Amino acid sequence: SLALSLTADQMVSALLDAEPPILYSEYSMMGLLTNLADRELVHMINWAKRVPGFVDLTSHDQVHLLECAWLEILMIGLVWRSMEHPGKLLFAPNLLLDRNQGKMVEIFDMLLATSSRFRMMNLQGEEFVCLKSIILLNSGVYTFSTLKSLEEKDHIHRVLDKITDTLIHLMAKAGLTLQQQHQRLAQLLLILSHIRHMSNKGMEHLYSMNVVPSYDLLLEMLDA
Amino acid sequence: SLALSLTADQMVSALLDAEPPILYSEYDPTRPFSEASMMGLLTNLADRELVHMINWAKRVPGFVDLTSHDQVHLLECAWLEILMIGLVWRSMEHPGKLLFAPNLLLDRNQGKCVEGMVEIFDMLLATSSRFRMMNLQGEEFVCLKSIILLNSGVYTFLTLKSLEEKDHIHRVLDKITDTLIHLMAKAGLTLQQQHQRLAQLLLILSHIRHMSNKGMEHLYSMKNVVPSYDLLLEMLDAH
Ligand SMILES: COc1ccc2c(c1)CCCN2S(=O)(=O)[C@@H]1C[C@@H]2O[C@H]1C(c1ccc(O)cc1)=C2c1ccc(O)cc1
Repeated sequence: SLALSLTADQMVSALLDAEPPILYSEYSMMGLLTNLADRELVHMINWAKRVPGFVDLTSHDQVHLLECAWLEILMIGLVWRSMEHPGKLLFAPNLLLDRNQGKMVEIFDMLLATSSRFRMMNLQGEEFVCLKSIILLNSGVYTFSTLKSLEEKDHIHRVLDKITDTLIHLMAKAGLTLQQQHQRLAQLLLILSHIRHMSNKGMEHLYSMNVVPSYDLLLEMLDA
Repeated sequence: SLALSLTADQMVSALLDAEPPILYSEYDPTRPFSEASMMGLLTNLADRELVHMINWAKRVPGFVDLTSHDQVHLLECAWLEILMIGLVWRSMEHPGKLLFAPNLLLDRNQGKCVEGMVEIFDMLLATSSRFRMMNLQGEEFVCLKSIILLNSGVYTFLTLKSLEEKDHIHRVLDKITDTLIHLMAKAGLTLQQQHQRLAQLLLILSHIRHMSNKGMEHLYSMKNVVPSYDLLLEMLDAH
């Protein structure tokens, strides 16, 4: 597998060069966020096709992973943009909202606590792209009966190992001791639990409040 | 604060001794089940397990350093995930089956007489397949279940006292990471393997969190089953 022969720095370079652009709101917030997320989705697809190992998977498996990950990925992008703005969520450069204005207030607070935790930890951009790759490959991997699917799962897990190794390398380069490398790895992956939880809450708050991209839509966008 | 002084070997031992008992389900169930009666057995088992889960939590190194309010907050956020990982562990040796209790072993086809539950089944069965394929060790299971207790609710805290406890929580989590790695090293794993397995284990926790969210919808919708703040409170003060 082409993904599996990459070094850490080559993996990090691939992800960095695949990063989607920071988009702008075009001006009711729900409409502004819906429009913004819809335009963000088109870039997420094309970024995902550039995650090493992702296009080795079958188209069906690619859609399943994107189905499961799409909101976690939008959310981690949001908390990364809002990192250097304590107390505010940087939805877009022209749409920077705070708690009162933001609210739906429960979701808002959890996002602010995620951003603050990333500020606390001095999360680096090279680490962020790795984390967002892990979300793409991990979130749907436990919910795919055949020998093809067994291979696909095995492939995903070996690419996930390659990203783990990449993360460890980045920390070792920054001088962290081995004890500090394992600890910080754990800290990063434990926040991914919180993101899933925020994604699930956002989903159910969407229901109580169509806008979720369908399996067929994702497959159309992936295949075109 | 004795908690952060422990070595890895004494962390394992502390958690192993803290493991709660395996309870039996209600012995006289009419079968086949209906939706109602199955829920009745499961709710009843979960309500009895919850009592023992409190006693275990108070023996997790560092848990009782927290204020009582924050102990409850952590149990509120984690209680279903902990019931689930325990269920997943019990069922490792039973492919295609969930061992709720030694006398309540259920297949996938039984889960569907509860309306929405078969999907959760499907997900809990796959976690037990995963754990079996990684040959998840008991000592690793007790570390993971402790991480859930302290992690699931930490991101929703906090002011100085709050920042102190969140830092105390993360320093215990760091100490359970150190422990997991120590286990992997003595089992002989290369460092590369030690890190890859740690990651593998911690990413499964995100799935467990999904399943809990899934399940919790159901309990609230489609609520009195969920243990209240007062109920947890007070089980905690019964010291
Ligand atoms: C085959 O019928 C099912 C199966 C799953 C579900 C339902 C029916 C109803 C809809 C919700 N789900 S569920 O996912 O939320 C939850 C996880 C597990 O099953 C449920 C359950 C439980 C049931 C009643 C409660 O009062 C408390 C918890 C579970 C449990 C109980 C004890 C354990 O020691 C470990 C896990």
